[PDB]
Amino acid sequence: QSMRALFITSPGLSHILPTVPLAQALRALGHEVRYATGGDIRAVAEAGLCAVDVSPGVNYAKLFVPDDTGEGFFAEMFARVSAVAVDGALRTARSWRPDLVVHTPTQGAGPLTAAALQLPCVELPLGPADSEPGLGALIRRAMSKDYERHGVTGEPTGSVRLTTTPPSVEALLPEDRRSPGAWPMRYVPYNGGAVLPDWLPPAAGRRRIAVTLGAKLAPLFSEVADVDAEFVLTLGGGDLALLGELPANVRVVEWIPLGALLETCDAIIHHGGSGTLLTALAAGVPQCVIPHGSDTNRDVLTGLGIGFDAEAGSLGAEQCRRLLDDAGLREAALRVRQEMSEMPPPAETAAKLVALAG
Amino acid sequence: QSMRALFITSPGLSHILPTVPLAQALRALGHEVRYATGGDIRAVAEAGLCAVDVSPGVNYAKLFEGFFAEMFARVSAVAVDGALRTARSWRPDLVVHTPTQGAGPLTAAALQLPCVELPLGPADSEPGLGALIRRAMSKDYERHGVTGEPTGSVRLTTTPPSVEALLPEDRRSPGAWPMRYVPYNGGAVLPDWLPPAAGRRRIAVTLGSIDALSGGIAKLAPLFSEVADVDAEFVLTLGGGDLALLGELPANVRVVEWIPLGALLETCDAIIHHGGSGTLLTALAAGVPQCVIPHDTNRDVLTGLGIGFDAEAGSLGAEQCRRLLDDAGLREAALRVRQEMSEMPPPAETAAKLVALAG
Ligand SMILES: O=c1ccn([C@H]2C[C@H](O)[C@@H](COP(=O)(O)OP(=O)(O)O)O2)c(=O)[nH]1
Repeated sequence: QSMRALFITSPGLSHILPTVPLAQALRALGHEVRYATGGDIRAVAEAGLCAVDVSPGVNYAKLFVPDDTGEGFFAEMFARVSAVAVDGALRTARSWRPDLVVHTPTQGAGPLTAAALQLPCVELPLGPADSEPGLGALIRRAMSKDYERHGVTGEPTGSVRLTTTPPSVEALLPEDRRSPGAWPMRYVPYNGGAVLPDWLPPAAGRRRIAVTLGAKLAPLFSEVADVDAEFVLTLGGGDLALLGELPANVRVVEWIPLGALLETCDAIIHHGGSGTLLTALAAGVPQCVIPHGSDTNRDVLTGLGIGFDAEAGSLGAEQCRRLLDDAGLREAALRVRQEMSEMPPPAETAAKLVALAG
Repeated sequence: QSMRALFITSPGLSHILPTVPLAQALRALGHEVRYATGGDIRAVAEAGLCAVDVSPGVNYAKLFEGFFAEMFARVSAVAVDGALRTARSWRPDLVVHTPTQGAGPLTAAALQLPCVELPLGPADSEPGLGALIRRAMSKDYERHGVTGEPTGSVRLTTTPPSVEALLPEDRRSPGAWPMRYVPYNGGAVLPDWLPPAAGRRRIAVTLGSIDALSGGIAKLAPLFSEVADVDAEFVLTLGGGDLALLGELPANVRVVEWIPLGALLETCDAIIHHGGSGTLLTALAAGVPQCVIPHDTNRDVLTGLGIGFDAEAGSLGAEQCRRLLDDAGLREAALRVRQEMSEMPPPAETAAKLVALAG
């Protein structure tokens, strides 16, 4: 009576991580889970899960950009990237016999595999960034050769879309970038496990601001000496760092699960990554994004009034105090948090999927 | 709205692993989980969970009824300070502990929290053990001014009723909440050879984690001298043991350093093992006939339930292997216990109950 869920993800760490809670939910229900990916596959292993390398010793760097150095171009790209997974995905699917395929939006091997075995596919995006529906359709198109090679002429049984995006945030998305009929699922931050450091528990009545860029950068810390709060700057992983003199309130740390960190923080400064955004939203903590160029994530902050933009140069004490003191930001943040907590948790969503898969 | 579960485990890998599914279940339900332990703490990290090292400095080797109690109390003692520290700051609503880890009920009593006891199997239950260990840690309880009792004390069991029925009365555990045994042996990138070959049967051979060490492997030498004649693939998980200690082995014997057992057993038709609890339960869950090598109760379970047998390290050959593969009686009984286990509530269900308990 145990159902089987095959997780076919993009090779990127950031596409894998937000699938983990659901994978763990299914195990917790007594079902079985297996991943079929490449690249950042260790992450699966390191999440107490099992995975098959669909593309052993393949250089993904080259696939995303091969030459010397709109929609149609990126599709073409994702198709190339997905293409190298198709064979393995099918292999493991055929032997392991899943009842259900779970995929990430850009990972074309997923729906392919689903269609081949006449299984339902469950689409799990990393957030509201990759919520473009025509995306999967276009990628399917571009992988025509692969579909044909394996003699996949059918469509998947049923196709469910999940979203971990709360309604208020959803409401502030462009019309074609939103996703009605999608099953809501609570965003449970997963950033990896860890042995937590001693300094983590916060000091008495001492505020804390998390900073995470994910190389020289002294102009921010310069200004931040004036602000009455602890600053925890996180490095990002296998990252080495040379410390000159930093203000006494600035603490530099290698890598720490964000969720764990943000539980102790009163605000966050970051690059604007989806995982970080949602984790911060979940934490109910005002946000400042340091952008670059001229994306959605940033526009959400403004829209919801949970935060703001700040140019890398334009990053001083003024912004930091706004984060800490502007009651408006805090309130709005806690409001989205509450809203997120009202979304069904992965356990609940898992149970629904089981029922879906017969 | 989100509940907080503090997991205070024994330092031993084998005590940590069987707590993980429940820990993951709680996260799956949207709650929060944190471990407070020492020693084999990496395992918690490597399970996508977070942990605080309660005893950073400590050498556990040198730390290891009344006698064993005394021992566990000494071991647990070095965790008390950290456990309390992390508990006090993190503010759990619920303490989850393993039976031998006295820092657990201590912490629970200190904060006036309910404690939830999670054994590694039936060979770890031993009701009344905690009472002795509590006694022995009197000094610690007093030091931290813990005079109370825990709010409520739940016992979980992952042991199926049939197996339970075949246990001595005082080694039974009534009132314990059943929870399905979900094998957890660690994550992995699974090797290419794992999917089984065309109509080729497979037998798993294994000695556990802390048993194939110090020349444990050697005991498999006569077994391997005869398996060549048997119509089956043999997968041996050395897992620390010495390969040379067997030297030349037949072509139908495949060796690996480590593979998650559950993943393996899914592809196997039977198993040969040391008789370890985790291995036993994993095998049971797999619904696969079992052969144990004695080096206690468990070994009597196999016989009782008719899911397997004892083969003395010596008389261990093609004979036993074919019994495992062909004796319809073993297969059927194994699948029967598997079914029975699958009817036990899964950790998701148990986790939800615990939340409500910690209201
Ligand atoms: O290749 C391996 C080797 C070991 N294990 C794990 C599975 C099992 O859960 C544990 C052994 O269980 P145990 O008998 O309780 O461990 P011990 O007797 O070492 O305490 O080791 C694996 O999953 N794969």
